[PDB]
Amino acid sequence: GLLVILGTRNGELQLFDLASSSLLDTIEDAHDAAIWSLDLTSDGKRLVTGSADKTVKFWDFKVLKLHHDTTLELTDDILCVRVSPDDRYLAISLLDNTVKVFFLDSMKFYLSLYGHKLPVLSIDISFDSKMIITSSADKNIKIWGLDFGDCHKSLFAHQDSIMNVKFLPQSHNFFSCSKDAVVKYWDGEKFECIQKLYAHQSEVWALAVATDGGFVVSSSHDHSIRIWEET
Amino acid sequence: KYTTFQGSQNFRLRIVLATLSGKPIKIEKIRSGDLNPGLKDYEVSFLRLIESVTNGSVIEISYTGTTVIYRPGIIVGGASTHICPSSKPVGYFVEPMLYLAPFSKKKFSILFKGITASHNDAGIEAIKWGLMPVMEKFGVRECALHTLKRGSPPLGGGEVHLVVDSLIAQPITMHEIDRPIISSITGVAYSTRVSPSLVNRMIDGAKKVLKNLQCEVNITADVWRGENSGKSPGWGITLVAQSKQKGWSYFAEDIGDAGSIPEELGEKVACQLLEEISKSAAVGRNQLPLAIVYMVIGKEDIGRLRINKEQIDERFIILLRDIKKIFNTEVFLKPVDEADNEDMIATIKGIGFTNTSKKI
Amino acid sequence: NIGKLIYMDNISPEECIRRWRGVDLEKFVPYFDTFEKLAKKWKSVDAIKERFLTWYELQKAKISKQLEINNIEY
RNA sequence: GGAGUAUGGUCGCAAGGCUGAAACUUAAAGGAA
Repeated sequence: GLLVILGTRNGELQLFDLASSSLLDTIEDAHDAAIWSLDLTSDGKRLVTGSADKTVKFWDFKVLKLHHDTTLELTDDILCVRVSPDDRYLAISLLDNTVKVFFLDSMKFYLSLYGHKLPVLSIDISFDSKMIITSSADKNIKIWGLDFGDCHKSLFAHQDSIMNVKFLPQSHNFFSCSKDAVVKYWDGEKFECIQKLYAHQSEVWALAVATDGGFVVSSSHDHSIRIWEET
Repeated sequence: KYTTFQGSQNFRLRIVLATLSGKPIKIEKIRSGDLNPGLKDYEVSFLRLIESVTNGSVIEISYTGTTVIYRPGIIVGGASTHICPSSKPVGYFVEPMLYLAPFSKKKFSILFKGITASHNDAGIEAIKWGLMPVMEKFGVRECALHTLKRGSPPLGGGEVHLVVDSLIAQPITMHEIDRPIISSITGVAYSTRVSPSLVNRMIDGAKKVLKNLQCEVNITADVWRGENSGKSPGWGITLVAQSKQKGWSYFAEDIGDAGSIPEELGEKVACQLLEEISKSAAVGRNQLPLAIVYMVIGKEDIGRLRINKEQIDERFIILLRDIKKIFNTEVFLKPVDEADNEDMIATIKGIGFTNTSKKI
Repeated sequence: NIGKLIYMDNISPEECIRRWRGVDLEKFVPYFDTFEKLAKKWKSVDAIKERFLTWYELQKAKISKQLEINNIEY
């Protein structure tokens, strides 16, 4: 249906539909403070939202309107929440140097992570739920193995602070985007800098990956959207 | 080649009981109904272990691999290093040698290298607290089991060091006709290459179950790090109830799974502890074949042991039918007089057993 | 009796317990039930709460007491 | 009885590798240089 879902610094969750005019439905007062994350499941009947209200709320795609099943009462300033594409694992970043990975079905607190010294700015996990990447403002990437809750390798890169990281759905090869205006391409097995991009020169705020093709979309502070087609 | 056993069942038990008796055995038709019939790799690897500790033993394998001939030699021992194959953990190999430990010509200083835990076989803490205290009740005083490096599946790389220095002439004649009263619940919760917050969260599963019990609950958090923490990550807990009066210990264990909840596993083993205790009398179900043997190979005298019918399964009878085919010792079973429970006293005239090998 | 039901070889050990009520030893941990069945069983610990809380003639008595404990047994 | 020295015994004490160090070579910062 080409439906679009967005989040604000106001505690609200407004959607945009392309065949119609702009607004069909708006959630208002979903949270009190700013929300910071929004993840989509494989189906789409439930979304997960993470906010500065120390709350994580699920949102039920009723047919088309939204309601909540449960809320999650936490203690920290939630930044990114991501669900597994295998629909099993739900990772949550906090204000602390902690990543909590929850089971999807009953929220059993499967896992916790330590040792990062600065809060996690984006969480990824693989297509098959094997590797976790939790990039944070502490100038490094810590690649966590998802089987036993350990890391395989930490990785200092991207001088300023690392905003967004996303994966390739084919294999363990990922990108990295950061405030120091560099985009880098990595191995999930060799752990080496493959290809290093410098093109758009301000702070890289956003990143997205084509789900089959492999073109790379990045955003700047200075208003540039760069598309990197794979040869 | 005179006593013949059928099937690969209790294979490491049958090599032990032939070795102490000195009666030659021939175990034929091992896994004959398989697409890969015959022995496995580790069963061959275990036969290399008996050769290394006993000089004079003759071991013959037929070229179909299903028939194993073993004329036992005397227990020499000494110090050596056995490599454990990655199929079975090192606890599959520590457990038979404790039957051979107090009788060797020299000290057992045997170094084991490999994976140190699994689902089936005994962990290191299962032996250091569950089996070695059974040993001391029969008079094996200076017995130990040290941990150098701890491993975990699938790569392992862990090392234990079996050191047994008490070399006694026979196990003493045990009389335990009283169900021991549990004084404290001890335990070890270990973890390798993973987050140290698991171990306290493991214990929180265990202390959640036991809060209705009034005895001491203490679990030593054993967090491993560094090079002596083995290759592959993993964790596990081992819980031990004990009796202050005579030193009897009851235990249960399990390890972590590929994706397991550490709150559940700390809750699970404490349930498996109390389930084991509820079926128990003076031993555990996994400590009972170590003690059944030590009444048999104890000296020419009646021992007594208060055991429970819940322990008596199909597995327990196959233990008593391996002894009668070797040592020809009927195990008399009498009811107890306590009408609240179905305990029975297992009375065994021990076969008159010595040390062939120890020097004077 | 359980013992004369044990020492026969025509009986299977499956049948031995079925005669008594009316598995390989290679694995070390004996067969339990599932944690689903055990956690519901072990909500209460009240079933198991029953179990909690001259030198010469001395050493010659280690033999003499060992003698008549054979004799009352036989 | 005291003083002193020696001491392969029993018991206790302790060491080194910059810290930060999570299992990973890992930031901000500090220490030494």
